[PDB]
Amino acid sequence: IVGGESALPGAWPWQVSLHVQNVHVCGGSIITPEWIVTAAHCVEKPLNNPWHWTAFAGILRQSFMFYGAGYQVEKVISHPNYDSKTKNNDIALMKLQKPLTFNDLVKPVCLPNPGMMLQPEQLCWISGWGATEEKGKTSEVLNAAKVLLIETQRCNSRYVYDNLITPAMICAGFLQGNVDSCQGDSGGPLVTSKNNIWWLIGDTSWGSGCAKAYRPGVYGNVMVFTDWIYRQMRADGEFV
Amino acid sequence: NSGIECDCINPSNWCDGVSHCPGGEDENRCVRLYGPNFILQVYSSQRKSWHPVCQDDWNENYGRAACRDMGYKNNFYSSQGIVDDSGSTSFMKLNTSAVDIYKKLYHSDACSSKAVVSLRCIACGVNLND
Ligand SMILES: *[C@@H]1O[C@H](CO)[C@@H](O)[C@H](O)[C@H]1NC(C)=O
Ligand SMILES: *C(=O)c1ccc(NC(=N)N)cc1
Ligand SMILES: [Ca+2]
Repeated sequence: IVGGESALPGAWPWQVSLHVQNVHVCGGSIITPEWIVTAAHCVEKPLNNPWHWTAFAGILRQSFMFYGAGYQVEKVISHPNYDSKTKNNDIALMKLQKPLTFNDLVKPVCLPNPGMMLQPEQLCWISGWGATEEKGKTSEVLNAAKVLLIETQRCNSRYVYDNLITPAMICAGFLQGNVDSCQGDSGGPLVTSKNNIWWLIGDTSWGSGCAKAYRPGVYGNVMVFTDWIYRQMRADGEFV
Repeated sequence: NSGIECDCINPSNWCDGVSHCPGGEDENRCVRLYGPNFILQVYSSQRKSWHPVCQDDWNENYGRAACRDMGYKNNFYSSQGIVDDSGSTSFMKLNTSAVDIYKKLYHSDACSSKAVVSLRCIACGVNLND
């Protein structure tokens, strides 16, 4: 996260660190004790196999993510219509071998419902262990920052992103920059508070650079993916 | 030709209790939670629209069944009656003489309780601050 601040314990209890080869790769969001919402580009080949992956929940610092604290990933499902070239439908699901135990440190975020009636510039939060500067290293501490939604029509302006924002995408941040997600934050949450409930309206997908003016963050539109998410959990629920 | 895609089925074949798509997508997304107050809604094939469920005769095992249908498995948090704020004019009332969840409801323009089901299948969205 660029321009944010370090997160407190329990501030983002759904935030999860996803690891390959003892190294943080991407973020994720807990929605059930077994299921994690992350980005499809994080699980492209060869990392589409679930045995590469380990999830760390309730731990703020990467150095504190010791061997034995992580949860092995049982299943990785990419969105069937994911396009690597356009990052369209950039969403994937991870199921854990062992369900998480929920407490004040580890809690799920609510999947968005239809009819949220969010404001066009709704105030949102992003979090993750991404770089705090463009081309920087993975951050040791979990960070978070406030961003505003940006209407897709404004975001698709020729001066911002020039018709690259699909209906499966939402923009958030500031057109002046200085506050944005970055490398390593991808797959992480874009949440908003409404009716005293935190809703997952987006998963970190892509952007041009980090915190650059007129290049805000682009996030997967979790509302569009809601039907697909429910089907996958249910399909796994009936067993396979 | 009115139709809905299975990626095309006819409207009355969407959410009618019989699977017409190869993967069953016409019968696995017929229940949903609406708005920031989690108003339980059910899709009607006849009116091609979503209608809230009346609180009348609703019990937690009905909400658990709805939670299973949504893919939440055995997760269940709460179910209570609230005033509808989804702007609906037609509702699904529970028929006692029944059968499945979506197949036990019938259309009604009012609820005796004056309340619709607010269903939360999981305790989520709560952090350190309020
Ligand atoms: C309720 O169930 C009874 C008994 O099968 C049936 O006669 C009736 O049509 C059902 N629905 C309505 C609209 O009352
Ligand atoms: C993921 O690591 C990721 C997501 C988004 C961006 N770009 C911007 N937020 N500008 C970079 C990296
Ligand atoms: Ca059908």
